[PDB]
Amino acid sequence: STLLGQLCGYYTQWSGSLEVTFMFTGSFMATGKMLIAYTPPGGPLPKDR
Amino acid sequence: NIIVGYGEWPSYVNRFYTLDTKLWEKSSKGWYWKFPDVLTETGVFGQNAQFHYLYRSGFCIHVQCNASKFHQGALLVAVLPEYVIGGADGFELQHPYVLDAGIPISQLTVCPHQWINLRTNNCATIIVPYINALPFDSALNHCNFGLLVVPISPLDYDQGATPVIPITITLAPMCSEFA
Amino acid sequence: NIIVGYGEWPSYVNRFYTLDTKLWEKSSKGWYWKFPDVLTETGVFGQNAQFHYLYRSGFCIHVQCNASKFHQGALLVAVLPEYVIGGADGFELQHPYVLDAGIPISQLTVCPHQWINLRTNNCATIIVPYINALPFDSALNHCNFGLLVVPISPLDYDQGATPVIPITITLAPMCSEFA
Amino acid sequence: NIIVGYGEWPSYVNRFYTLDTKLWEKSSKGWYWKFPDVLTETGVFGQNAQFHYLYRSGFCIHVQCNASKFHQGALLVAVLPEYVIGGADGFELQHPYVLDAGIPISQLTVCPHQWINLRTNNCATIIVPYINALPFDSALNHCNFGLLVVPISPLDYDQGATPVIPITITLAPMCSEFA
Amino acid sequence: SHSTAETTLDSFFSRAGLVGEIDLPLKGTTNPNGYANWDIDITGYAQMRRKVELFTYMRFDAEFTFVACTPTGEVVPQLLQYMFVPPGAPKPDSRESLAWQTATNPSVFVKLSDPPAQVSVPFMSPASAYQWFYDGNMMGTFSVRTVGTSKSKYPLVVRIYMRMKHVRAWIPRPMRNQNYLFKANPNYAGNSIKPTGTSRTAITTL
Amino acid sequence: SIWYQTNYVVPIGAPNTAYIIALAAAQKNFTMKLCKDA
Repeated sequence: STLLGQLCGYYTQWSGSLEVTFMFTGSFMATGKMLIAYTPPGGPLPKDR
Repeated sequence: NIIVGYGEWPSYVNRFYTLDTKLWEKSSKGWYWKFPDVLTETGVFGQNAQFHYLYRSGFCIHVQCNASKFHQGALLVAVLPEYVIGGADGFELQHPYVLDAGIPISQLTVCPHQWINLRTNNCATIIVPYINALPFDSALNHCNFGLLVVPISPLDYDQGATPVIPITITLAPMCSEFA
Repeated sequence: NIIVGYGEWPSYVNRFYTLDTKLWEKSSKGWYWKFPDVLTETGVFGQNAQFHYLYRSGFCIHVQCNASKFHQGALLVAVLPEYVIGGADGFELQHPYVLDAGIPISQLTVCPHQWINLRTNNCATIIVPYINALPFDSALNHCNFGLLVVPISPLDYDQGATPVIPITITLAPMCSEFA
Repeated sequence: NIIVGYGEWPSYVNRFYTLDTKLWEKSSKGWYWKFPDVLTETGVFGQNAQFHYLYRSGFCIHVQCNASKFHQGALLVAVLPEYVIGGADGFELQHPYVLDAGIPISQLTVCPHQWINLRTNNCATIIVPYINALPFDSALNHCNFGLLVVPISPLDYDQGATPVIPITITLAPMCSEFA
Repeated sequence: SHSTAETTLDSFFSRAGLVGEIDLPLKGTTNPNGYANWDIDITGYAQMRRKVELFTYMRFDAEFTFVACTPTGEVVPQLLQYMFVPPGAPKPDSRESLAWQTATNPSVFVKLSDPPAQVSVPFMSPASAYQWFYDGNMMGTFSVRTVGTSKSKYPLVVRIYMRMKHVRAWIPRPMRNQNYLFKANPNYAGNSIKPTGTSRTAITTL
Repeated sequence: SIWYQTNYVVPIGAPNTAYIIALAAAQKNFTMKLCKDA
């Protein structure tokens, strides 16, 4: 769905760094915490938090 | 904050025109307006645009919405030159996913855009210069661009709160020329 | 604010370890943790502590809790060296009045402590140096101190609001040594 | 003496690893080892190599054998990058004449090599840099080179002397990198 | 306005108090052989435990005085020994034990018709301080006997007084709330927990 | 991967569910090579 994926569908090789942004659209009076994790290539999905 | 389209200021009737208010609902799909057609029967700008053979102008657009701290949602406001669809009250979107033109909405951020998150801010300002392949054009036969206000995150509230949220659009011509 | 225990900074694996979240209820009595036993099976610090004969370290502790403006209560966070009782998930207090050791809770402010009043703040930070009668010790046979989080004022809310309030503990070793 | 492979020193866990001892017999044919596979389940180097995605290192290799003055024979020690065959205990050669790959042994001196003549010396040292077509690689999917110890002249002795001669291999990583 | 020298740590712990009482009866079964072993502890004085447990670590020296007499209170012609056994050495187990004649155990021969004896003991811990709490304090032993091969002709009582000097303390703690149950144990009776102080009928009445 | 650290705390009168929007891009060291027709 991104333009980066559509544009790199017109080539064969690519390499570099990326960035992801998460935006919360709840109400002003809501609170909480989340954990966002990144696992390098070759590793498995973590089993728990 | 204020974003300037494509990094360019307008260059070579100049007052604020406040349009009618839209009502944002739980089932709203989105709205769009076309320029200069939005201002062609309102005031001196509209009188000037229907009696001159050539026209050229930029614009400054403000989008506002007032809601309480117990409401939630998010809107995307964007400007798309030559928005071909496949007055002063606007039109609604039938299939917002394809933007009514066969193109994805997820890539609409490639245009001059702003985000309105009800928990963070309630305003968006975009400054648009004159874009064309010609120095001058006709104000009654060609629409230069379109303005889109689409809810990406649905409006939610608890029962007993106000079920409709107003959206107000006020705009001012910049460096307008007639001939 | 930040309080430094006994006015001394730690001196002569160093990352943030966030523990599992506790749920504060209307009938909660309090919890406690023991150091270094809280970090002996988690990561590189835990691997280092079970394979070396001598150990020495300080700590930095953050306690957090997020609640709304319609909740109320107050917690006392304190650090007591050599907390003899008469893992990474902690233990609950049976008789919080005597601190499970025959000593009053009202005098627990004689230790490095902080207050968490839900109407004022939602964080507490304590920096603990290394305390012992020996330069080095064993990380698997001796607990240097304990951390206490006890509600002095009960949690209250109106029906329809969230009935459990989360408490999060994140800690980082400081000037740790192994031999 | 010490020979440096291809005239290049290694450039941009670093201790001595002594392997199990081989027994040289009258009917021995030769042995070989593969790197880094020889050190992938031994110690901190082996732990580092199975948990990182990229690897890069050089090596320093010592080969030793102690025998008396009444024994005789000669061994050739050589290093061959990308030794495709047609753990820490090694493998034996089936057809040493073709080096188990269809290539003559008589031309193996085209590689970094040393001679061990039992009447002259009993040691050989080779320093190997990192050789690849890539700056980094995988320590668990690619073997960079192989080490060969082949007797060119058979072991001989008189009855009553020790019938087996020990060969000892001790090696140390140089300028190892992990990522 | 008073003086601040009354609240120093060398004034809080500053006096000689009774910590021991050794009975050497002429007949019975208390100490049938004319000797006894007393392990050096400071909680023989009933008020010392709550006072010293106000801190976690302490460091001090001690001074010991021995007062001996007959149960009536009489003074008689007797000789005693008062041997000190350091931490790590065997203790006597009989009147003929060889431990009484070991030169590395200091002794104080004295008469009953004499002023009370007095000795000083230094800081003997292997660490930098004593600790009353350990999450995871041997000072020695005093052995008391009557000099001689045969039994004594009198019944005797020996009382031991200790005074602490050169006192240092670290890391204060809350004071004890509940009744003690064991020695070297913070255990308390969980079925009968009492408030710190006294109560009243209502919060609006004095 | 995204995990729940705490629970979702909310007062009385506010909705119990919310949404998250994710946006992705590339940095200044990204490059491509050998054009192909898709």
